[PDB]
Amino acid sequence: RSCIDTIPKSRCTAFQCKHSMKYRLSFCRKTCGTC
Ligand SMILES: [Li+]
Ligand SMILES: [Li+]
Ligand SMILES: [Li+]
Repeated sequence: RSCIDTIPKSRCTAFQCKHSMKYRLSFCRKTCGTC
């Protein structure tokens, strides 16, 4: 599986996924639902 978060997912906060492109696209692609 290629779809992963690159940081601990406890820090892949909904707060960040909603509005930070770096979270959506770099750090939290899985938890934010990009992949
Ligand atoms: Li936890
Ligand atoms: Li963070
Ligand atoms: Li924290």
